[PDB]
Amino acid sequence: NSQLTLRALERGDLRFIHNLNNNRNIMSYWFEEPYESFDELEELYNKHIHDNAERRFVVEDAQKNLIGLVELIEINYIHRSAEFQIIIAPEHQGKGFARTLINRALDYSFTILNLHKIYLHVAVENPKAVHLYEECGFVEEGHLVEEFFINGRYQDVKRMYILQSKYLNR
Amino acid sequence: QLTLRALERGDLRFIHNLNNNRNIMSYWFEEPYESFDELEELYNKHIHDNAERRFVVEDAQKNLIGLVELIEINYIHRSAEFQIIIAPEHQGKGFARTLINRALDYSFTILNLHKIYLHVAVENPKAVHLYEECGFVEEGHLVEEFFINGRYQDVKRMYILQSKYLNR
Amino acid sequence: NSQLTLRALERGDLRFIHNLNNNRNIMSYWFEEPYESFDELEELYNKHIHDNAERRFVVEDAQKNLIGLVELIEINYIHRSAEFQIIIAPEHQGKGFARTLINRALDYSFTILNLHKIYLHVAVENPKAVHLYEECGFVEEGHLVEEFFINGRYQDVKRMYILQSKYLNR
Amino acid sequence: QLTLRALERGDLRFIHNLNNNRNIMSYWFEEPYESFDELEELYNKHIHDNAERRFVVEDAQKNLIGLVELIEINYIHRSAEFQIIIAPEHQGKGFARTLINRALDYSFTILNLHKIYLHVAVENPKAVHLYEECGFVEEGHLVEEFFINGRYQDVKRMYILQSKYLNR
Amino acid sequence: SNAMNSQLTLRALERGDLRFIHNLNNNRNIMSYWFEEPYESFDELEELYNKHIHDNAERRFVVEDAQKNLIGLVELIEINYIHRSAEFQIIIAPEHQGKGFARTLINRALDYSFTILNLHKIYLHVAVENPKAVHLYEECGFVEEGHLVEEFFINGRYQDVKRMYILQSKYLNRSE
Amino acid sequence: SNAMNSQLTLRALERGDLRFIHNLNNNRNIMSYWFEEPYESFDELEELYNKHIHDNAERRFVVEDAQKNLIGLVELIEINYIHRSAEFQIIIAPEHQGKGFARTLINRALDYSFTILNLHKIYLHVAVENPKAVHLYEECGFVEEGHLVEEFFINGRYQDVKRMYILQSKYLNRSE
Amino acid sequence: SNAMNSQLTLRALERGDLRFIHNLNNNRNIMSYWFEEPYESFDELEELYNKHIHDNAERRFVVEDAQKNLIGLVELIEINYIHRSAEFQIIIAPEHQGKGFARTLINRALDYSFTILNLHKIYLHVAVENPKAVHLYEECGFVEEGHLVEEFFINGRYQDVKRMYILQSKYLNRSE
Amino acid sequence: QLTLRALERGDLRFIHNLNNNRNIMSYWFEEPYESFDELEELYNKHIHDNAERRFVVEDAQKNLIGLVELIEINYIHRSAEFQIIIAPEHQGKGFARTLINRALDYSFTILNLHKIYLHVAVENPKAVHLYEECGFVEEGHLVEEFFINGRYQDVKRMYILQSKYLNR
Amino acid sequence: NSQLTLRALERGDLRFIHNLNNNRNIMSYWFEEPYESFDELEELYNKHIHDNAERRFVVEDAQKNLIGLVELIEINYIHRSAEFQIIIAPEHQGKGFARTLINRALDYSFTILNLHKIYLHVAVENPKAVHLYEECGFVEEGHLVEEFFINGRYQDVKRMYILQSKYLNR
Amino acid sequence: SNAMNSQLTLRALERGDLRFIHNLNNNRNIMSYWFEEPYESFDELEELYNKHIHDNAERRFVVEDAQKNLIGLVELIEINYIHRSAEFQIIIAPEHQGKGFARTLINRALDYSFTILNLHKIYLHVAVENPKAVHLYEECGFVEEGHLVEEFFINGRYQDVKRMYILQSKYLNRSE
Amino acid sequence: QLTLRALERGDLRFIHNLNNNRNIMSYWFEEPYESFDELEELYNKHIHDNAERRFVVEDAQKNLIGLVELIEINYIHRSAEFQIIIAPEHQGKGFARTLINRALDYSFTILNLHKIYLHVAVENPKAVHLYEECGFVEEGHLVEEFFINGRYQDVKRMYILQSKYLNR
Repeated sequence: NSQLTLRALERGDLRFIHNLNNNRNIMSYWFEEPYESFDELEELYNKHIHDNAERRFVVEDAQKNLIGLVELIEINYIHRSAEFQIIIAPEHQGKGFARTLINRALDYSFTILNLHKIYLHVAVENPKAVHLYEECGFVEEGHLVEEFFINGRYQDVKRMYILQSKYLNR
Repeated sequence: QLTLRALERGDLRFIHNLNNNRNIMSYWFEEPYESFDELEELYNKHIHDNAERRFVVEDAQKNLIGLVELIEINYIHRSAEFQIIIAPEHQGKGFARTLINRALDYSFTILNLHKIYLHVAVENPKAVHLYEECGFVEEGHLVEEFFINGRYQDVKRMYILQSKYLNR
Repeated sequence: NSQLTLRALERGDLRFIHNLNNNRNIMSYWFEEPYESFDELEELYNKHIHDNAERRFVVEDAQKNLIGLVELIEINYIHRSAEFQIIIAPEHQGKGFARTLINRALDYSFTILNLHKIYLHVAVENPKAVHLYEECGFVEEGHLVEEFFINGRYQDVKRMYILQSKYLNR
Repeated sequence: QLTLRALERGDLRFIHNLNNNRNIMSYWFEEPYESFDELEELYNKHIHDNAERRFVVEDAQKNLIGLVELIEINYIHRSAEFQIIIAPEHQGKGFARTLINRALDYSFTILNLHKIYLHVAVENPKAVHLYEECGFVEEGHLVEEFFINGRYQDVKRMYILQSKYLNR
Repeated sequence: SNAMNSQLTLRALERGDLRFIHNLNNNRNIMSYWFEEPYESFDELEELYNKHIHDNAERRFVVEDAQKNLIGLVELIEINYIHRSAEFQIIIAPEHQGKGFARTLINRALDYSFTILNLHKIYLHVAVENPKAVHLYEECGFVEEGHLVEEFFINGRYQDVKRMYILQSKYLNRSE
Repeated sequence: SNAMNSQLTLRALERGDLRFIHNLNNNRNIMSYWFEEPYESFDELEELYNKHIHDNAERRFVVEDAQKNLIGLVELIEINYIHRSAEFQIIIAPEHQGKGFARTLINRALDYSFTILNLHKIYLHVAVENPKAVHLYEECGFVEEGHLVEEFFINGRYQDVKRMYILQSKYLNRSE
Repeated sequence: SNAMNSQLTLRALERGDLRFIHNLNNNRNIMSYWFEEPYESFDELEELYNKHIHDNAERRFVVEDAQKNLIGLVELIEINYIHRSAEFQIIIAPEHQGKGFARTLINRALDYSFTILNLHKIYLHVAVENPKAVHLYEECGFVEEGHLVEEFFINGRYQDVKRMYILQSKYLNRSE
Repeated sequence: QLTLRALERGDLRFIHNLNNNRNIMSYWFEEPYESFDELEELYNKHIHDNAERRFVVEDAQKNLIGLVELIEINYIHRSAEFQIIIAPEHQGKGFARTLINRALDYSFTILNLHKIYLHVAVENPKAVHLYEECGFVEEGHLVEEFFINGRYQDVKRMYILQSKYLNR
Repeated sequence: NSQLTLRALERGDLRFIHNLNNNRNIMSYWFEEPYESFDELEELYNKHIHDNAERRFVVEDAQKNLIGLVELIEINYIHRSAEFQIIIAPEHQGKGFARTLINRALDYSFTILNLHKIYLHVAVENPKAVHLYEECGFVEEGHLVEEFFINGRYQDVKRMYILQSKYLNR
Repeated sequence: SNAMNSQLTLRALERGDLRFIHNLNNNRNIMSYWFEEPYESFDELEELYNKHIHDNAERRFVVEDAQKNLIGLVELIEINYIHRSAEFQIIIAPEHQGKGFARTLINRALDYSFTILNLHKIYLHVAVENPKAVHLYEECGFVEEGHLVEEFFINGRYQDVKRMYILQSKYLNRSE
Repeated sequence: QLTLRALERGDLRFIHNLNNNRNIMSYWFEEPYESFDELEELYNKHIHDNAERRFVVEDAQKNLIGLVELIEINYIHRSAEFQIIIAPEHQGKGFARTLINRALDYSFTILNLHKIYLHVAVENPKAVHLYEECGFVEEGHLVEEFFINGRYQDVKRMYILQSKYLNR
């Protein structure tokens, strides 16, 4: 876990991202459609190079294998909030890495970006993920009813948050 | 008596004036005191943006009463965020329920949406209660979500579904 | 009726069109949303100036009052087909003008554009319009089930057609 | 065994080859013999077009089997047109029903659409019958709709609704 | 009268003439003489006019009287400077149609073609069902070189046209 | 042999074919059949090709054998979708000239014109001094509709050309 | 009077205010307070204004009375949203200089900075030779954090400036 | 009395009118009947072109009398081509010699040129003689150089050097 | 001589042209400065790709060695005239090739472009070139006085011409 | 050793150095010295580099040894040519950190500023929690002119910085 | 042996290296340490600029020896500024006089200029003397013209005319 590192997404990482963004199971966790041509991915990457409202990271191990991704999006200049999102590549799921990645994202948010609040959304049908986020200090602030159409029906999600003061006072 | 219609370029001075009232802008969690030229250039940028519908409200004499907007319209999840402003001089005249219902009608009978949601400060209980009367229910109590008037404030997230609106 | 004329849509006519395109009742006949800023209307007009796949007409009386509009859209280079659509302004509805406008559109289609087939769509809940189109020589070729979401539910439409040979052999 | 995936630039030579078979292109009522550069530049133009989803079909060895597309996707009416091609060398291997069902699954379980429709020549009764087995029903018999192989031909328009597919 | 005809003068089409052109190009009867669809928005007309200002393959002229009334238009299109040929086309303004000015407009166009632009061949197309025009072109020295079968769809049917021509040598030279 | 002719297939021209086209367009003999100047840099060719990729008024096809050898080119230009007419033009690659494939290339072009693009009339121009081509077009059902006098300057003098045509009705219909 | 001061309101600068700004930016005396050269064509001003309409790193406000007379301008520049700091600058319109409105304009700017934009630190620069301004900023809660030596060339010599600051905590919190 | 000054946009209608006189345009071997918009767009294109100086001639009442131009100015060879037009209503008033000399003065005393040349039809001997009086001499008799009024015509090329003009 | 061919200039020929255009002796025959970067040459080539007023040719032998260049410039749409210019590469000068190249240029002018008149300029201090042009049918029509500054003084040139009728009537 | 220090030379940053810069700008420890966020894609870096090639308000230099190993970077930003001031910033490459080259890099930057660019004042910012750097700058003749309170958010808290300066007169002149 | 030729893109690394020698750049009063990319983009910007001619000097083996430039060429006044650099490793080999004379030859026999001038520091008397040997004479002693190496320095402005060079 101490060997896992976050770094900025680069153009050379996009084939890795393309595999994730076309995976039905993975994209269901992001409430997203699993369809994205390499050209859509790359042109959107190009469009957002200078966009200050997001930070997209890839996660690598000590051997520079790509493990997953973490992103902070909708970063707000006044309210000092952002949304957190995470993917672990299928081959690295279930290795106990997620806690470390969540903590690295919170460290970045609260010690580098000087944010006040990080929030996330997670399906109520993924209670193991809800419980992992709770272990990391997130607390439920909403239960959003039929928010997303995911796999053939409308599904509910928890909205969960953590504040800078709680994180820095651990 | 009151009509809803698409926002037009000639309505921008009305919007700009509302944007120089910090109390009104705080209801939308939007930063007040935007330049007329920022407002106009954003209007230009979003002419063809299918993810929003911005309306003005007029009376029979063409006086501008207020604004109603559906934003962040997502056509897979079939959801949108609703917001409304009534100009200070027209507040307390009993217009709001009708306008809220007309916005929901547009959402559910024209755009074929599934869910409309809104955010309202917990320190505005009169507004919470009006939205409840219109069929909205609380689904979140968002902690320290917005910095408004010198402190972080909590907001309710409230929603209504197409099925509830149509009585299904 | 002999005093009604078709001409090409011009920029100076766009305020007339704007009134029609924001009218809920009128736009329901076109299966369309009644929302269009003047800027959306005008920028789309600009975009399609040289588009050979459509012809948009306004209808005027002898005094140059704007009566309505007729359009031929989706004009196809190989199949020689197009879709017909019509609006009569509220103040001129119910004056018996529609037959004349339909006939002028068919004349243009079959004697000027050298098209083979004109088709249209009309809601099954508008039987008076179905009957008018039948009087003008259109015949039903489809009953499209729940094709359009119009005023709170999915509605069925007739697809109706007429061929060049039938029109020119009257 | 067979997978559906988004069309990519590397797949364009496969599409181009299919486009030089007039019999295959006639099933789509599309003009054959398009230049590779027209095909590529159209692909480029539509990268961000939300009104289509173009898929290729591959086997486990990454051989390209065919194409499946959802076009004219309308997110108010919630409808789209479906089309499928199986390459001549893979036709008659029993793939088609599965691919049709996977396209309907995508339409109804991911895109949240209400209606899928298609067009098929009346002189292709085997195809009509396959679509009927998959739950499509005729809603039109379009007279002299398309000029194909030297004459005007009639086509069936066929449809299936989300409710029928999900068994509602 | 030749005294009146002699007062008709050539100048190029300019932007301020486009409302006049727009009227002609949306007139079914007039555009039938050009085998053209009678539909053109002012914006299509103007944008095409702008695009072709510097195009050396065409010339668009108006003919005006001494009071600057626009009597008609004469144009050369498809000008080729190796073959030295061009297609001629003419419209008379509705108010001046049927007054006997046509020969003068044609004369101005042929004089320009053969004495100024130094072309070798001018050709034209004219419907077989428009004998008045055929006969005028014959008077001007044009001769039939083709009878094009079902060339154009006009008013609900395919129609035949004559292709007619005149050469610079015939125009300029004395043969007696 | 019809067995060999039947193996010739159509596809559109693409960018990778342009070195082949460049050779044809700089060949004096070949370009004389097209009444064209035999001068075109690769850059002029390529830029014009790019400009017209999406132009619906033309079609450019190559005809290839089973081994993908390029046998020739057939094109439609000036396609008009009201009159439903186009001009046809053909080149056979130098290595395949004089082998009797021309009829097959013409057949592929007419089949495409009349069974796929749904045109009404195909016409062409051919020099009167090129009787081999005139006679081939006659065999294919083309008929003379014009004899254009001194139409083109070719090899130091003005030359006459036939305009020839065929209609979709004649091509598609049985008359016996 | 506080009754009059309370009627002063904030709005953003817009294009129609630029003639007012042009007068200020070409006034030697006024621009000396900003350590700036007093030269700016209307075209430079307008083009820079256009360029920065959407720039989130600055805010330009005018303060107006109830009759919409422009009393002055307050701006934030170099806004940084990690450090949550910005530089403050102020001009009073010549007609309203010396009337005691300055504190009100500063109050509007600090209220906006700390209650709306949620900044942590506002800082400013003021010449040591401008004690009237130093003293006003001290009354508003600003404190010196630097004495910058020969920072700016103003009127023929290098001059020293104070850097002064106030924090959001001091502004918002009660300490008694 | 007469002044030479730079051509300006407001003078373009005067030039356009002269361009619709074929006799006047033939003196310059320029094609007559150019559109006003071609003339204006060419004027725009050449605003910064250092290879030409186009002048108009005005009287004391600001009536436009004519045009004088120096074109094809080459700053290595130090040569330029001269052309002059006097409007028909002002021809035969004795202006031309003075204007020619003023153009040569500009060429030799301001632009520091070495050689000015011109072309004149051999069938215009009165013009040839006027140029000779101004110091120009024939250096060529160009055979069938220009097609003018239905036939190829011969022209004289005539020149004067800076040394001759300054009397060196 | 029968083995020498003209073809259109191509981008791959530009290094050959660059050598010629930086040669003082060669450029003196063209009244030109011997200074042209490869980038100036190539950007001017690009600018004139579609310019119909010039035709630039390279001359090759049977082995595809580049021999020289011939150009027709200032080609005029009305007057049907053009200026001819020629360079033979230093290594191929004095082999008797010039006559053939001149004749190929006249053939192109008079049998392909349908021009009426070809003219040229040649320094009076190059009488051997004047005489070669006379042998090819050119005749003097001017003696231009101090026309060009060439190598430190103003030099005179002959202007010489040939007409289509004379060439085609040989 | 001064013999080794004397072999360090200045040149401008160029595009081929950007992979080196990318490593520095994504290093948390290094960017903390610059009060900067340690996140920059290669594309952001390169596009910003391109944009500023001709910007006269900055200079970006690398310092290299005799073998062309990159030892560090020295930059001037916010260069103002009326006030004649600029901000200085420095990074030593990770492989060369802690080897005693820093003074030499600073010397090269001050020599350039005062003997070549003809600036009057160079200033810098340095964390109060980075006394090693404060002490090096003092040795070089920089003096504190400010103690900026809670200026920057670094590693989870607001930190104070010194602003330090040196003038051209002090650098160039002998005072003994 | 030595040849002058136009600067080319492949020569830019040579120029860049000279630009990182402050002593060499001080002879031109140019700021040293320019980025390779600034140098290259300036080269691109000035490809068609007729106001300069930049040359490199090469030996028979194609080694780059130095640079010679004519800048600020004005074609009315017929003047230009001359500058020369010989690379340190080739200085003191007796090349300079020949190169200076070749630059003057180009100026006076090809470009047809009237005056060439240069600037040289008064503290470089050896260079002053070399230019005098080549026919240049002082026309100015410019006081504190340039800030070079920590102080303002005086420079001579020196010139030669076409007449003097050609012996007229």
